[PDB]
Amino acid sequence: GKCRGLRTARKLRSHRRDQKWHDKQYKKAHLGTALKANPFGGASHAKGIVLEKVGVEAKQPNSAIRKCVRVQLIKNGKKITAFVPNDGCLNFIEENDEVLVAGFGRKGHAVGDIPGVRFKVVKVANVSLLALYKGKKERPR
Amino acid sequence: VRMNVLADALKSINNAEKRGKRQVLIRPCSKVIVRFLTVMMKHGYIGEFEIIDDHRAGKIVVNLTGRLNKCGVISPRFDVQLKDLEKWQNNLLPSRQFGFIVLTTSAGIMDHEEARRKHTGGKILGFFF
Amino acid sequence: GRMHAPGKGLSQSALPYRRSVPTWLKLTSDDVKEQIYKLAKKGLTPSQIGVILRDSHGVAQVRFVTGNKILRILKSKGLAPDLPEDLYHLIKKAVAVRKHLERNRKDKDAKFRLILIESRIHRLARYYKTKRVLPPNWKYESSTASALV
RNA sequence: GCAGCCGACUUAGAACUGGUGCGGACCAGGGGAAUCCGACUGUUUAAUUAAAACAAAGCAUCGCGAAGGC
RNA sequence: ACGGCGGGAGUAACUAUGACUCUCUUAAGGUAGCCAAAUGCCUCGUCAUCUAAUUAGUGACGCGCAUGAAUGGAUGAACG
RNA sequence: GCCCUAUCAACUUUCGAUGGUAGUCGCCGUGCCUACCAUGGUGACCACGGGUGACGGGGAAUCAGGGUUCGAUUCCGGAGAGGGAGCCUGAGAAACGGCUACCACAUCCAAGGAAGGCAGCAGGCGCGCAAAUUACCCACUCCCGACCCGGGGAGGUAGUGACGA
RNA sequence: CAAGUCUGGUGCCAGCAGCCGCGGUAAUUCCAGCUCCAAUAGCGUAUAUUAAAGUUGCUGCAGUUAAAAAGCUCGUAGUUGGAUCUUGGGAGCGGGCGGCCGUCCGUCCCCUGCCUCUCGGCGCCCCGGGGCCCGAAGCGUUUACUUUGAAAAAAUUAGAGUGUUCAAAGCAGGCCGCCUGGAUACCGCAGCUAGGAAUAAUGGAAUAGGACCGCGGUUCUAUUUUGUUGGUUUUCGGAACUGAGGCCAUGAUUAAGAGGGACGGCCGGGGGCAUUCGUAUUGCGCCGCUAGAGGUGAAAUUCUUGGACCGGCGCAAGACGGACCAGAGCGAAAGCAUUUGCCAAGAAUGUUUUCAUUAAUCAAGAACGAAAGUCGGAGGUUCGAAGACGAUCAGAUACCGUCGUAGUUCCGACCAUAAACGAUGCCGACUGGCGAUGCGGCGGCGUUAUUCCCAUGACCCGCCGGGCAGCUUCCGGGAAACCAAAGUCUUUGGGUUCCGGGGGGAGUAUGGUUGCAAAGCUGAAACUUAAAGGAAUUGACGGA
RNA sequence: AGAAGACGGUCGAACUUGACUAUCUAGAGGAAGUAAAAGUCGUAACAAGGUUUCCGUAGGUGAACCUGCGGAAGGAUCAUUA
RNA sequence: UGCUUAAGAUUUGAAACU
Ligand SMILES: [Mg+2]
Ligand SMILES: [Mg+2]
Ligand SMILES: [Mg+2]
Ligand SMILES: [Mg+2]
Ligand SMILES: [Mg+2]
Ligand SMILES: [Mg+2]
Ligand SMILES: [Mg+2]
Ligand SMILES: [Mg+2]
Ligand SMILES: [Mg+2]
Ligand SMILES: [Mg+2]
Ligand SMILES: [Mg+2]
Ligand SMILES: [Mg+2]
Ligand SMILES: [Mg+2]
Ligand SMILES: [Mg+2]
Ligand SMILES: [Mg+2]
Ligand SMILES: [Mg+2]
Ligand SMILES: [Mg+2]
Ligand SMILES: [Mg+2]
Ligand SMILES: [Mg+2]
Ligand SMILES: [Mg+2]
Ligand SMILES: [Mg+2]
Ligand SMILES: [Mg+2]
Ligand SMILES: [Mg+2]
Ligand SMILES: [Mg+2]
Ligand SMILES: [Mg+2]
Ligand SMILES: [Mg+2]
Ligand SMILES: [Mg+2]
Ligand SMILES: [Mg+2]
Ligand SMILES: [Mg+2]
Ligand SMILES: [Mg+2]
Ligand SMILES: [Mg+2]
Ligand SMILES: [Mg+2]
Ligand SMILES: [Mg+2]
Ligand SMILES: [Mg+2]
Ligand SMILES: [Mg+2]
Ligand SMILES: [Mg+2]
Ligand SMILES: [Mg+2]
Ligand SMILES: [Mg+2]
Ligand SMILES: [Mg+2]
Ligand SMILES: [Mg+2]
Ligand SMILES: [Mg+2]
Ligand SMILES: [Mg+2]
Ligand SMILES: [Mg+2]
Ligand SMILES: [Mg+2]
Ligand SMILES: [Mg+2]
Ligand SMILES: [Mg+2]
Ligand SMILES: [Mg+2]
Ligand SMILES: [Mg+2]
Repeated sequence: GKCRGLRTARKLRSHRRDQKWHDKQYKKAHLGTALKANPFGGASHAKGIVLEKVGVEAKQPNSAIRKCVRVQLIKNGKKITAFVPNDGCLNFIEENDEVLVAGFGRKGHAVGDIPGVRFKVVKVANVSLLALYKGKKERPR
Repeated sequence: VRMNVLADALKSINNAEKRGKRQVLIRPCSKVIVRFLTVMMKHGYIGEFEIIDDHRAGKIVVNLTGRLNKCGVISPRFDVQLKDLEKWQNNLLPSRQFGFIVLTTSAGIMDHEEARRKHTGGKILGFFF
Repeated sequence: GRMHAPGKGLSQSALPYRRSVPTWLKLTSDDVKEQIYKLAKKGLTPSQIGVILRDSHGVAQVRFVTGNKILRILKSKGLAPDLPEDLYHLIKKAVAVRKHLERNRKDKDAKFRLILIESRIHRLARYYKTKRVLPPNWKYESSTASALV
């Protein structure tokens, strides 16, 4: 503080009440248009419909082509690059299905080596992907 | 300019210790300051001082012993009830053994150990140890 | 700390501890009162009075010999002007400046000192409108202060 | 600061009454949203063309010191 | 001051209009800016809107048979 | 005695705004409303206007001391039964498991006409990342009535149940 | 961050990984075996969120160089404001410093007003008189602050009691008809009560309509009694109005190393208007002799026998004021140097003058603000954006060289931005020295001129104020360079203004607004990234 | 006692015609911006970076950038003699 | 006593007490 009087309360509180707005985690979470422009809209999962299978290069020291799925959502109608986590599990995804997308884990931020991919895939066609990968379950034919 | 004379005296009595002086002069004579020094004298932190009288804000010459670590002053002045004086001496003093928060009341200026005797609280002026 | 200047000067009088009177001053408390009724009736400011009185009469402070000070003495008879003298000389100054600006448009400095004299006027005149030596409808109007010479 | 005399026209505010009719005849501007050309006023093909044409203010070039320039 | 402002085919690291040029012969070789306009043959050019339905209108694209800078180019209240 | 915003700094007032007088209505006090006069009232100590993924309070989670965030949800108190206005009986309701009309949604018809309102318990449609049995009973706690004696999907007991402890 | 350099496959491919990081033919990190770990009927992965975060900072942050103090003063709200008014006396006990006082310390108790010579007098001492000591009835002209007292829905939480076989719960139950239990505490901000009077605000008498204390006048009203009862008059009082008086110790705190104001001699490139001088630069004129002169590293465009360049005499014009000029002065900052004159202003010092808190910092709203740039007018020496040209170069639309418009200068209207930098807000003090330099002042040996010397000038040695500075240092701090402040800071608080919260997107969009235009003041997000940046150390490197 | 019924006043939902808060569509493509192991033409910056750099302002140029007029040292000078 | 002197592909480093 810099002023230290006995009745200087509307100066202190109308100074902190302005300078809180220059925080980053207060401004993104609290009032503002981030909850407006969230593709999920302030929730932790979202269903979607696949429209295409594409791959993405990796950044520096690394040299590979990671695998991603262009998804259009139900509740808004926007478009998302997802991510296929495990090995070879692109060959179980056929066109025009439903996938259950979960956020990645750095709170909407680019991760690792992959340039600009926020969201990942958990379930495919109401069949859990760890079982479809392992073998406990089987795709409904 | 000078909004508090007691607050420019406890700093003028703070800067003579870290140098290592023996005697010092203060310019205004408050009746508050005089009741303050005669609070520190009863605990023997300093010697016996004296006041110099012109027909103005008189002066004071203080003799200093070597038991005075730091004399302070609180700004602004507050109100301290009996359930706050614990939370001031919790975090404004080194230990619970010594150190003396001093505060005026409607009964006079006294320390907190006495304010527990008289069951009284009032406005705070400072602290010394 | 000055008002409108960055100076920090220290130069003034210093009265000693000894208030009391000298011995060679045989003048009475009311003979000095006639010396003052003489001088102010002729016309002189209260400060120049206390200069003449310690240059041709040998008195240090008039408060120490009489009971009250100079203006308060004059005040109980009726010889004091209504506006005080320091306001009078800050109007005579703001007039001789507004005249110099009127004959000189390109004088930015006298343009700058005029605003500050105007502030020490509109700052005094509300000390006097609370000490109540003036009616609350006394106003330093700019272009008519020269009538109140 | 009051009395008495003469005297011109207007403006405002209420009340009543008529079959919703009242600027009762005459007199008396239809309007909005956009493009092209020209700045406007003004002028002309008297007797088929009055305009988007010429003019115009502004702007810019050229010759010439008198036996000379046009 | 009248007047003039074309050409040689591709250069990359997947379409590929095309980077950067290639390339230079007879005086330099269409910059800023505007458009199917009162100037654009192919022509009712293509796209969106105006309509139940629009060879006309309005907005955009430019490869302009043959747009363009005092032979004036782009501009914008009032007025007709 | 309250949340965000000055990219809202001037507002209200013959369309009652702020007051005086006499009345009308109404359970009573008042611009609540008429009739006549006066021109005033709030505001940088943040009025006015706008937002709110705002129902408020008792309280819950983490915490040295200070505090931040959450309180739709079993208790108290108010609001509302698709949206808005109107009124009867009655001590008490502008009531909706009571009536009269409009708008929107909607049923049976012999085509002349008739009737309706789950944000009551169950259960489906829908929207969704997202949430259970169209079961049994007045015995418990209590409420209603003309009343020891008849009723109550209020309520209780079971079924689903990896919220969690 | 607890735990395999075990074995077999792929070979920057497929893939793991929250972060650093692994994979290109022997991978402890990949797909699998074996083995190993942490939690265990539960465990991971998303999202919202609190602590950690003194990375939102009232307790408790930063602002010289890293993100950071408006270009500068003025200024209404606001916030904060110097010193000063009442000291005391006895009653008792515990106790030890000392030759029964005590010098006594500790601690409790007692010594506020009458409005009650009208409440109205409960007792109680005093000698029908009022009367003492003293329960209460009903004011005692204030807030702010502090303590007490009532009042505050349950549940919840914290908490005693109990052995549901323990436990989370629950309020029951324990003995041979009996005995109980079902507690307490806590409960801000305001309002009511009741005491407290340090601090912090605010009051009276100075045109004296002054505050009591009585004598005189004029208008008034209520009752009991002059028997019962009707005009009138008083007493007694309870309201105004009003004449001369007496009286108080009869009334104005001090004059800040806070501030305003007057006077006094001085100072300075401080500011405005007028006056004057100076070489030079270009140009022009007439003379004097002759083939080159400019100009670069080297040359050429350029000038020249109609006489250039140099030399002398003259003459016009418009700018600029060197050398004297320094870590010197002034000004709020930008800024200010020829002589002379006029108009008013201002610092510092001197002051035994004056008024007596008039002050400090400052939201909105205002004045000034170098250069360049704009619209007008005069004036156009020299330089000179744009431009043309000659070389250089692979190419130069650039540096180099000749010419050159707009401008550079003056008066008048605008615009308000700079590394406007000391890259360090303003007021306040405080805490070490050492030499200097500049104005005003205080003394002093002595030289120097005036000569006829006190006094004025020039040196020399000291003191004091404040003004730009400087060396030196273990005050002290700091990440360090470095600072008498960037110090008095975990031993954290003197007052008070503006502003920053990772980097970029971006001082952009939009919305307002001032401006003739150029542009300026307010001023976000979407997305995107794990580093960008400051100070010192070593090495290699330099056409240093 | 009173069934229908009407005069006008009141309360007034609802209907055709003007302004504000928040949300959306083709969206030109004109224009941007960022981000992607290896492209083209160049050399502005860091050493005196080979013309010392950097801010403010105007004008120009394929691109970085150039050139003027008053600043700053975050520079390669804490200094240059009577 | 100073003339010119443009350029150079993407990846690849880590330490314990007895
Ligand atoms: Mg603080
Ligand atoms: Mg990374
Ligand atoms: Mg001030
Ligand atoms: Mg058009
Ligand atoms: Mg015409
Ligand atoms: Mg004709
Ligand atoms: Mg005709
Ligand atoms: Mg073109
Ligand atoms: Mg059109
Ligand atoms: Mg053409
Ligand atoms: Mg032209
Ligand atoms: Mg409620
Ligand atoms: Mg805390
Ligand atoms: Mg918090
Ligand atoms: Mg209720
Ligand atoms: Mg009704
Ligand atoms: Mg109702
Ligand atoms: Mg029903
Ligand atoms: Mg319905
Ligand atoms: Mg409901
Ligand atoms: Mg029943
Ligand atoms: Mg029920
Ligand atoms: Mg179960
Ligand atoms: Mg781990
Ligand atoms: Mg958090
Ligand atoms: Mg920080
Ligand atoms: Mg910085
Ligand atoms: Mg600055
Ligand atoms: Mg600035
Ligand atoms: Mg309650
Ligand atoms: Mg006070
Ligand atoms: Mg000179
Ligand atoms: Mg401002
Ligand atoms: Mg000009
Ligand atoms: Mg030039
Ligand atoms: Mg060039
Ligand atoms: Mg100029
Ligand atoms: Mg100008
Ligand atoms: Mg400032
Ligand atoms: Mg940021
Ligand atoms: Mg960095
Ligand atoms: Mg390559
Ligand atoms: Mg460079
Ligand atoms: Mg250089
Ligand atoms: Mg350079
Ligand atoms: Mg250039
Ligand atoms: Mg140049
Ligand atoms: Mg530098």
